[PDB]
Amino acid sequence: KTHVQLSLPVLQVRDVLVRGFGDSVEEVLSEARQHLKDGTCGLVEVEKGVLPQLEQPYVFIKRSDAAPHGHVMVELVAELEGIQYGRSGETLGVLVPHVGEIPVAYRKVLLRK
Repeated sequence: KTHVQLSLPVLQVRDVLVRGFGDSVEEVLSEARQHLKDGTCGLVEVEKGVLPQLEQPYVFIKRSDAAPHGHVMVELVAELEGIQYGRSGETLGVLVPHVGEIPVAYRKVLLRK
């Protein structure tokens, strides 16, 4: 399927133990996609002071369309030193590995895979 319904655990930035997916744009997009498939991916909502607490390259989920079954359609965009790889809509948040942190909420998304 080109899209997969996911419910992403929303983590507080200060709880996150593994603060990024790797060391290149291509690796972080790869790892993000693998963790999303494996149900081991969390979401941090981006506010003032969040991104400097996480590791670049960043992987964002961005709204790809204006929401089947409650699930917002999203796609992945990476960012490294202020350059983005991808073009999409509004940021829903930044993806990070999930290693058992307690979430504050869930974000229903339909991921273009």
